[PDB]
Amino acid sequence: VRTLLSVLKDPIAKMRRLVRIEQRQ
Amino acid sequence: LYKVNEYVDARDTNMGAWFEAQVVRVTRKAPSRPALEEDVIYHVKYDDYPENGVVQMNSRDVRARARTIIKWQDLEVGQVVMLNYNPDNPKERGFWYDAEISRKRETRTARELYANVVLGDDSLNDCRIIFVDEVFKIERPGEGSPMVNPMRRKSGPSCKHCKDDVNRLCRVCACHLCGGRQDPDKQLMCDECDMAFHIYCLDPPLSSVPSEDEWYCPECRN
Ligand SMILES: [Zn+2]
Ligand SMILES: [Zn+2]
Ligand SMILES: [Zn+2]
Ligand SMILES: [Zn+2]
Repeated sequence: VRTLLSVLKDPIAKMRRLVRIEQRQ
Repeated sequence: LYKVNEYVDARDTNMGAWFEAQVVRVTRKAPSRPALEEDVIYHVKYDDYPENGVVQMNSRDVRARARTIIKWQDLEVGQVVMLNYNPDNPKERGFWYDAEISRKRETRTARELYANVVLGDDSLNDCRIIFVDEVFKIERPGEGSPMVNPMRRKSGPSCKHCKDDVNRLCRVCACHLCGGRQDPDKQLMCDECDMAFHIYCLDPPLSSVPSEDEWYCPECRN
């Protein structure tokens, strides 16, 4: 299952996460 | 050739983007074809992607760290420069690309810049560039002076709250419970809210990372 390490490697996915997090509600 | 410890840029061949890096070792491999120069391989660490670790890079994907900004008024069409762009959201900040300036214009509302932006595949033509004051002169081989005073750049994926500072805890970036950045391999990623959790910070904890498809956090009903 997905890990933070796998995200932190992928610069796109890293960025895409942040947005999903910040603009959620 | 670029020295050990020299701050440099490194090009991610998958996406074309350039990244702040630091030279860890230089390996000089002998040529395959006659009258060809020796092949310099640079082993490099990323300033803000240490998780990647030390990576082997070809001398074409490495050039002296970008130091000089060209001013709005000084930019002319046809010029090849490094500038910021986000292929996911052009209004928002993204990554650092090489681009050829195509159109320059000054309306009553705001100053407009357009350039052909080189990505992993190919160009992207006449893109609307918004960070118009952060246009970097590309440091040409030969000219310059080793950067052993880092000229950092504001990059796209930063955390608003911890500024990606590794000496701060953060329950957004990192583990949602302790806010710790250690053992990121043992930090499960909620497949709903995209929050991170140490296996040991879970209650009850886990001893290792689950081998199932999806994983949800408690809040997300798991
Ligand atoms: Zn926030
Ligand atoms: Zn943070
Ligand atoms: Zn934790
Ligand atoms: Zn969740």
